[PDB]
Amino acid sequence: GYDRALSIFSPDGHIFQVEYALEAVKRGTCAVGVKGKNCVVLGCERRSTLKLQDTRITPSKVSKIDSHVVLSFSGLNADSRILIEKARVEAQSHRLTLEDPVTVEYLTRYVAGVQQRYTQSGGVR
Amino acid sequence: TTIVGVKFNNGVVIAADTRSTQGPIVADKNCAKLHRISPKIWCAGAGTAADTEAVTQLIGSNIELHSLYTSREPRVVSALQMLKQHLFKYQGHIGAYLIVAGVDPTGSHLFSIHAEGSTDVGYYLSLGSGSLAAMAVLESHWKQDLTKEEAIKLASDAIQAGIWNDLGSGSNVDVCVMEIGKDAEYLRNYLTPNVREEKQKSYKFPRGTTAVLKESIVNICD
Amino acid sequence: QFNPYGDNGGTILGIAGEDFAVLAGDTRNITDYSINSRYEPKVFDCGDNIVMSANGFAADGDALVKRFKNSVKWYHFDHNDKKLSINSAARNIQHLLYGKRFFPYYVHTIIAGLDEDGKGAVYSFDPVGSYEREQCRAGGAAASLIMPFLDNQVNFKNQYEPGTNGKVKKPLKYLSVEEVIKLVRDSFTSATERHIQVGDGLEILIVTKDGVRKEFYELKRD
Amino acid sequence: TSIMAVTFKDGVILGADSRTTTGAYIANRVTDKLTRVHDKIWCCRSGSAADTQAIADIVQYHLELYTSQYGTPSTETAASVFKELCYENKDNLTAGIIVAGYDDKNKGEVYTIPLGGSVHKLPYAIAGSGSTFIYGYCDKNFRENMSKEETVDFIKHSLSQAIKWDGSSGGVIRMVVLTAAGVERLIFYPDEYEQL
Amino acid sequence: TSIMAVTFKDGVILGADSRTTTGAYIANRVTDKLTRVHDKIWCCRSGSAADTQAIADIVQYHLELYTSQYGTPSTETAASVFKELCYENKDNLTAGIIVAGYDDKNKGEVYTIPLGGSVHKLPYAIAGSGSTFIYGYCDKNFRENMSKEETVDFIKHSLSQAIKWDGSSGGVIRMVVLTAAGVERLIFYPDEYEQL
Amino acid sequence: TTTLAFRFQGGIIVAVDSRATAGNWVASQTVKKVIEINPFLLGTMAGGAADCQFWETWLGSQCRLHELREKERISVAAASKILSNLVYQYKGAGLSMGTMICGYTRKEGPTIYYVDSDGTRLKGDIFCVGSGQTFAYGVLDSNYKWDLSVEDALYLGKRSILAAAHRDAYSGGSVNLYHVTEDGWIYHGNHDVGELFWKVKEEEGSFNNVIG
Amino acid sequence: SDPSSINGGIVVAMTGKDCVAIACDLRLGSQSLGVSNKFEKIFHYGHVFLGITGLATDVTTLNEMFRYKTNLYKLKEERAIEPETFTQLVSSSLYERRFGPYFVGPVVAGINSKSGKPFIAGFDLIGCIDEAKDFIVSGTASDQLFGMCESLYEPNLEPEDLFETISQALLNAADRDALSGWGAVVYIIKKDEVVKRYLKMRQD
Amino acid sequence: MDIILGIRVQDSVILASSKAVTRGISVLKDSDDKTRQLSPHTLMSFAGEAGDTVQFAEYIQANIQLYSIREDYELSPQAVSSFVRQELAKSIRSRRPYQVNVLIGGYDKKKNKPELYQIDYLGTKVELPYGAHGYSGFYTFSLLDHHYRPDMTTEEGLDLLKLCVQELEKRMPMDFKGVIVKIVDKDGIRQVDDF
Amino acid sequence: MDIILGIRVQDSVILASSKAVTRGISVLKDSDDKTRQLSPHTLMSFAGEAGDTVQFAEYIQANIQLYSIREDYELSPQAVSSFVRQELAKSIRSRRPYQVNVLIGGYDKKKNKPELYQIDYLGTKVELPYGAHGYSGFYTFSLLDHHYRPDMTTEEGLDLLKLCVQELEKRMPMDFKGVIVKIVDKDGIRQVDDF
Amino acid sequence: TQQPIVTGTSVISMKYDNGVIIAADNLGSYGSLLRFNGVERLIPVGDNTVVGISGDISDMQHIERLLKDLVTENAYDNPLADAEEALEPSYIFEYLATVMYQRRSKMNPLWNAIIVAGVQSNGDQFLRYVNLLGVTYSSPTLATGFGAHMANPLLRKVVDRESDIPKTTVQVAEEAIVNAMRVLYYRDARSSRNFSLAIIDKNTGLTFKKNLQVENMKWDFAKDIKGYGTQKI
Ligand SMILES: [Mg+2]
Ligand SMILES: [Mg+2]
Ligand SMILES: [Mg+2]
Ligand SMILES: [Mg+2]
Repeated sequence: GYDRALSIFSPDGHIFQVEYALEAVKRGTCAVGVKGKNCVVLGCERRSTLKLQDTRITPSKVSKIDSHVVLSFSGLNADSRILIEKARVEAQSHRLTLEDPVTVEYLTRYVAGVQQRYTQSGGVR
Repeated sequence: TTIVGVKFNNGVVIAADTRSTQGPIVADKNCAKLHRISPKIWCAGAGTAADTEAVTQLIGSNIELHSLYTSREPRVVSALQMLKQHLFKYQGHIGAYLIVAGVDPTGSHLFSIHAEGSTDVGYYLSLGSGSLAAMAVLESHWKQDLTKEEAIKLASDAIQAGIWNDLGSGSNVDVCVMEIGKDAEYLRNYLTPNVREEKQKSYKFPRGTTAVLKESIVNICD
Repeated sequence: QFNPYGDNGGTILGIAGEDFAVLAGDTRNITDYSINSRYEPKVFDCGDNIVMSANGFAADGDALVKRFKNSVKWYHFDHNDKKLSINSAARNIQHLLYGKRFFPYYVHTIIAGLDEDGKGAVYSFDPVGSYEREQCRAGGAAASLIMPFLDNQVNFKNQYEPGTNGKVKKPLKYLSVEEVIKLVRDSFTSATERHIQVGDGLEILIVTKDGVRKEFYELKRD
Repeated sequence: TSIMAVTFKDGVILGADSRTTTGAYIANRVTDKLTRVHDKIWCCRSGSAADTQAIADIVQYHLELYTSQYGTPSTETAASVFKELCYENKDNLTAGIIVAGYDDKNKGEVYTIPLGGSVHKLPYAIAGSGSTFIYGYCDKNFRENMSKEETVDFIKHSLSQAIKWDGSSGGVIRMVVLTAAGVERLIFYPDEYEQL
Repeated sequence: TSIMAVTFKDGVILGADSRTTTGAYIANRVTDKLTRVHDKIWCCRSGSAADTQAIADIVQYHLELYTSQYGTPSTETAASVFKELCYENKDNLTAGIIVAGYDDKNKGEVYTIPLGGSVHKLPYAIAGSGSTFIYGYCDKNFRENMSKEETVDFIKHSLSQAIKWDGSSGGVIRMVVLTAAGVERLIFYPDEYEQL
Repeated sequence: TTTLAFRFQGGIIVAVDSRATAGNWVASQTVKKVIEINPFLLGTMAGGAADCQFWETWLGSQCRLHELREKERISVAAASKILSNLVYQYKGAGLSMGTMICGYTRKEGPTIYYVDSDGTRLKGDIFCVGSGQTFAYGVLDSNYKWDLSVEDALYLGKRSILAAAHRDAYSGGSVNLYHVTEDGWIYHGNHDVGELFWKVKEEEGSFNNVIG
Repeated sequence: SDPSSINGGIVVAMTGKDCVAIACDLRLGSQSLGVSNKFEKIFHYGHVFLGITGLATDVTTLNEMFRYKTNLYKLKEERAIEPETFTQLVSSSLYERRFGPYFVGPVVAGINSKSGKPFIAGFDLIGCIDEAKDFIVSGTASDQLFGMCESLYEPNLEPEDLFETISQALLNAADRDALSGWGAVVYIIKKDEVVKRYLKMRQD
Repeated sequence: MDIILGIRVQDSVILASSKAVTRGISVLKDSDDKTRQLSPHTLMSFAGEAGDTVQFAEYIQANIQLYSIREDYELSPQAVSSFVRQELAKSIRSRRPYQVNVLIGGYDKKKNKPELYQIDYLGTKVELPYGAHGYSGFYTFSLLDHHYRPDMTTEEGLDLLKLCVQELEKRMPMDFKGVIVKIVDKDGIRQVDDF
Repeated sequence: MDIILGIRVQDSVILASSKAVTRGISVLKDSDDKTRQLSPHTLMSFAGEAGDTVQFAEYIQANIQLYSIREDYELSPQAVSSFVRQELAKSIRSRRPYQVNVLIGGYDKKKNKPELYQIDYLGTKVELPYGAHGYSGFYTFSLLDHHYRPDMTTEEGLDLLKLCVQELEKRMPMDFKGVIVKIVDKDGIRQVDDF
Repeated sequence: TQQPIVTGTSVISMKYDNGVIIAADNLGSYGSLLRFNGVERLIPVGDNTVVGISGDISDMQHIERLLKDLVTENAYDNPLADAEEALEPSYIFEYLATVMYQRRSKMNPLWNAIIVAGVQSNGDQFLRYVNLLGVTYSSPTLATGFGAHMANPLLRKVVDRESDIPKTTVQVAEEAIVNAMRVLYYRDARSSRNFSLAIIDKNTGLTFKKNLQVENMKWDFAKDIKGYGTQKI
């Protein structure tokens, strides 16, 4: 198996691969979340250098993780699918064992844990 | 059980331990494994306890009637024949393993019978679960031309081997000496090398300790 | 077919006082109707004022004691030489036993010592790790003979105050070490009389705040 | 058991070891497996001790009652009585018996009766668990019309080998000589036969 | 099967019958149970045909690879490889093998390996179902330092008797002579050996 | 064993006996068959002593880990399902358990779950588990109303175990009572059958089959 | 389906100074289910007492059988049967069913009216007599009874003391057996008075 | 077969017996009367092996009726129960034993007392205030241990019996199609039609 | 477990499932719901080995719900039934197979048709107008063969179902404590509370 | 799961004042066939230990190889291999005991009963038993198979408890062992006349005696025994 430690510390104490991953996020289309008194609204930018798009079938920017929680993102689109899939699976697994849907904090904590794991595992970026 | 039989100068001696078991439990600490078939023919019995007693009593009964019928003292070979044919008939289901010995007009005799009806002859024999401990002693110390007191010593030593080394055997040594020209002498508890030590405490209860619900006089008269 | 288990007989007994605890066991080791050893100890000092016995199949018994002794050693290594309390030992032994739930250690386990308040403690385990603290427990071949006697003489079961109409129970009180050893000795001599796998010798390990002391007494060898 | 019977010039000799067994424990090391059913008709017993004793006892009774009415029975007759018992009770018996007797008309005769209760008249017969190991030896060494001393040596050497290999066999080698002269009992101890 | 190997003055000879059986049907009446695992190390096979062939093939492979690296293996070494296979796979094997070879230092050597996979170095060895019948004969007739002709006769007479009594054995008597001179194959037909 | 737990107006009553047996041998008369998982959760034990003891104390550790990770006490549903999913993994291996997970939470209220070793998991108001379950049911069903007082409910639970302890040979020793409220569980004592039977017989007038 | 442990029950007998005691529990069950708490296992024929443990139908049958046989004995002999003689009758009767036995553990207790000697005896299901100076035990808690008796017993106890010893032997043995208990009865037997006492014991 | 119960009160014995006859996966009948009148003041209910039950019941019935005609007299409930026990005690060592469990409820006219006897197929007889055969006992005994009093009226006994049937109808796996209830007292045997 | 029935009519699928959970000689519960909603218009009832049933049902439920969230779409009843069949067909050759029999009642919104699938533990799938698992079929199939018509209303289907439950309550040996009835149609899944 | 094929019978042993004696016959049985007669079942380890083995012979030969390897492995990087760091009897036993119990725990046992006899470095006698089940025990006398039933009772008459050991000489001990071997030849159907005997003394060291024979046997009385009951000739 490919083992290389790709995320490592530099002399100044930075993990450049993590910091460069943030640059990919900075390149991604803008996403905004605002919560009201009785709601949360997720807004997303879609770049207009792409005309002739089919918006019926093109992957939407906001994804349902369960019927009560949603996830939007900024950065690499392909990467986000892997996080969304894992989140959706954990959502169903939580309902199965706890007999209660995930809290938004728990679902977030899981997704963040996955992301962290990819910062100190060998062979992954 | 451990049981033995040993021939000597002018007769034969048999001996046995006195333990009775039900699985790992000692049911009887001083049971009698030496059986009188006739005044001068005695049996040592291992195996199923009720079987050895019943088959010994039945043949003993028939031997008495035979003795009365023939106006003769019973012979060991008659008891041997009657026991073996009875046991053979029952194909081993009557679990009696017997050492048959005694004196009669023909001389002194020592035999053993197996539950399925086989018999054998010897100067020294042992049966039961402790027979290997006993036979080890017999094979070590037996000789031709034993005296009465030497044979008793050898027999009881062979039983002791079983008492100490076989978990099936324990407690006391019973002996019966059958000498030609003399009365058979049954030596009940000839050795008692397993006396219980003094208990540390008396467990006598204060009177009134046991809670009682009812009392009544029982009528045993007519 | 190969049978991985055997039965090495013997019996063990644990009683707890106010500031002490005893763990006794006979020294006889058997297979079937043979004696392997008249003196093979199966009660052990495991360190930290914990005595332990695992009675039944000796190979499993020795393996368990060996593993627990080793567990005490590593508890010190991993937790700054901290003393392993009797309650923590009990819980640890449960995991040792239950770890082989589907291929069990064929033993009745008893440990004795002092709890964290200095009071006498006895813990007993089934073969797969179910445990319970008690004042009193007999284990092994003759457990069924000894335990009811202990209920009566240690916990005063079925004993009422005389003249109270079976309304006031005999009050519970701690026994002195002299009284406890009397009961142990009487328990084992009684067991020796009626159980074939129990005898030869009795070794008692007594546990106080001062350490572990031993006492040995002869038992009947038949 | 290792047992055998061998015919020769002057009659027939029977031979046997003295070991009786229960599993690997020797219940009797001085057993007598050579048994009289008539003055000069004897048998070698193998299989169950109880079965062979019970059969031999019944046969001896039958031949005693035969003799009382019709005089001395033939060896063939004795074998037929053994057969009748072994054949009709085949389901309940474990008995391998060799019958051997001396007539003055017929001289020495040997009949072997295996488990099923069949009868086989032979010049010599071997039987018992130990016999398996001496089929080769006995076939190679047996001759008809041997002398008494030759036949004794043949049986002694044969049973010696059977005893050597068969754990179920051992003790002393007993022999019974059946001739016109009478009945002779021979015994041979380990110290002699083991070093043959 | 009846098989044997016998050491003598000039080396060692292996012997075997030629009968392979499936019940009472003779699947092969001309079988070769004497098998080469090396130039002058051979074995006699008894038990399962499949097991003994598979073992012999593996051993021959091992000794060929041994020879490529370390030169000619000792007969003891060959026996150890057989043992290793038979012992470690005792639950799944029915193989009774006699190993026999000729060194110039050690001369003739025989090792027998029974069912369990134990090893036993002997002056001579017998094995197979038919061996039971010749324990008596072989013990009485074997001498150390026999000549080639004497050893051939000893094996011929022994297997003749084993074949005579064992239904599982029969056909021809094959033999393989292992000496300094080389390797000689002998065959003996029923018409010769039956009337011995 | 005999164990029960029932729901009512004033919460949950949990009652158990204290006997352990090995065949016909009475091994113990003082076994603790209720395990206190947390101040709001109880577990009852029936079947294999080690199986129940080992895995229910293990369950307690899992419940503690939940409240460390989630900063909130575990639900009765989720606690019972940890145990049922565990034993389902061992299904066929030979575990022997009849358990009841009883407790109160805000979202659920008083709740009882039956969990056994072949993987059955059931929510319910009344259950009796063990070799004496039927004897306990007989008394409990024929006296149960939802509107029982805390005092009456405690007695009925105690009386139902006594009923089984008396009739079932493999039940006995003493009764351990528990009451579960919105504020948690409350222990209501160990009651030896030795004294409790005669006290109930005299005061209640029942048990006329027995020689007084 | 072990005939001797379907119903449950125990019997114990002891000798004292010029007296004998015989005691039994009251339980009759069907495996786990307790059915009756009035099932006495001790009977008497004249002054000879017989206790019987084991399969309850055989307990009943044998009582009826020995009542039958002792009644005919008395009519022909013109005297009450003695314990030694009755012991022999029990042994004969049981061995008569050697290969189809009654699944019972009988115990004889009583005082020989001629000699004044206390006598106790025990039997296996097929008739083997087990005579004892001290005590006989029987039933599903026989191991327990052996342990209780072997420790508690001392020779030559007075009737009132012997009562305490035999009662404590039975009670504590019964409480370690699932199939025994549910009440108890003790018989104290002197040369010409017999006292029967019911014991208070735990009912689980 | 399956459920047979019995309760002895102050002045009567009440027997309740299930009405179902099930074979395989079919309830063949829901009005079966699992009882026989042995004499005017003696009733026997029965449960067990198919065929065996009725055959045994009617055999006993014939014998008691024969006795009644011969002596012009009614056997006591105790006497009848002892006869029945002995027949079963014989049976258990026969080539093919009767696999039948019975309850005998009778009113002894000489004693003026109700009597209830429980006898299993082995011939195990006990007199009881209340009795049951089969799995029924596992629910009813504990229930009756609690609610039964020795001085109850026939009406109180019937209510006590309703409590048992209700419990069995709640917790028993099988549908036993209710019970036929019969009362045995000084005036003989009568059937309660509305239960 | 034990009784699960299904009837497909003109516009709906009706599932009836017994309420009893029996272990040994005790009915532990009489209100058990032996069903899971897999999707808004798909319902699965189940019967079989204890533990296995609910474990399998909830496992399937999780998977279909996962699919629904991933694709923002509801699988057809046919698609769901095929997924379930394959899971059981895998299971039957596992070390320990799921011993669960299921009925799947669904309303295909694309076809505007009710659909009923019967699948046993082996993975044997059939589409049926009416279905049953276990011994229930031995009574209901013949009954439905006679009274069923393909154009019946939901109300007619419920009456037809009452006829089945009545027959089972008359002839079945065990008390299954009635049924919970659920209807699957164009508007989804709803429970009939008074049956 | 196994079944033993070629087997060895009893191994007998006892302690005396200065050391231990151990003996075992030279037979390799194949069921009832007394197949091999040159089988050595006592294996010395160093000059202070003898391991006596009964049961399956293929497994015995495996154990031989293990002990042989243990000697080799102990000598590695060990300047005191023939002095303070030589293999003690107690080390050899614990190793075998570990192996025996591990093999039974894997349901594939070495089908043997083993007695390890020797003298420790401090002069103490060592004698301990271990078998296919991993069961271990120690006693003044130890024996396997038939020896347990017939030898032990005889050897216990000489040394019945610990205090009897100082009172027992090597002459008395060997005499008892040799007698026990004779008794086994009378009574065990899988025994041979030929046997080996080893003495491990704290002063004279290891004495290994090969090719011993059972002698001074009583057979003469056999001539007087006829029939099985009533037969006179
Ligand atoms: Mg002994
Ligand atoms: Mg193969
Ligand atoms: Mg041939
Ligand atoms: Mg109870």
